[PDB]
Amino acid sequence: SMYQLEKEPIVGAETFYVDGAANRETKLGKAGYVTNRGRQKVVTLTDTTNQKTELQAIYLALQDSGLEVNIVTDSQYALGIITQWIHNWKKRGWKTPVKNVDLVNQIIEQLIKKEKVYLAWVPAHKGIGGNEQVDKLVSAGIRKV
Ligand SMILES: CCOC(=O)c1ccc([N+](=O)[O-])s1
Ligand SMILES: [Mn+2]
Ligand SMILES: [Mn+2]
Ligand SMILES: [Zn+2]
Ligand SMILES: [Zn+2]
Repeated sequence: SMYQLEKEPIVGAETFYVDGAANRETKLGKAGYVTNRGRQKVVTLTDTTNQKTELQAIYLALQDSGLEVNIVTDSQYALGIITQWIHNWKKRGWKTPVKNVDLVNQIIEQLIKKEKVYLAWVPAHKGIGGNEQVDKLVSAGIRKV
């Protein structure tokens, strides 16, 4: 394709644990990351959805990272929509998604500027690790954990 994500993590590269949370009643949310080299960022968002905050967190990781990046998301949708866009691009019977088109397009913009990207899904879980840390940061004031 016009790109292909890595099949396994990029050894040596900084890892961004991304997450977003939104509250449906208010459309308020947060998106951000923590990294294994001690970086972290959280942004507040309005007029948003959980899916958009998860994509926004990936966007921030691509914006703030170097040429090779590992990204761990707990959003099956964010992973799928991005992967399908990559694999199905400038190809035959693919039709652009309806929702979140602008944001996914901006993510794709960032992605083609990278040299290597590993994007993996994990389920949300308990513990003290990376997904847990960023979840708590974006959930504060948005949802009870
Ligand atoms: C308040 C939301 O806290 C979160 O970060 C997430 C919860 C569940 C996710 N998942 O199942 O795609 S992310
Ligand atoms: Mn999440
Ligand atoms: Mn989470
Ligand atoms: Zn608003
Ligand atoms: Zn490189």
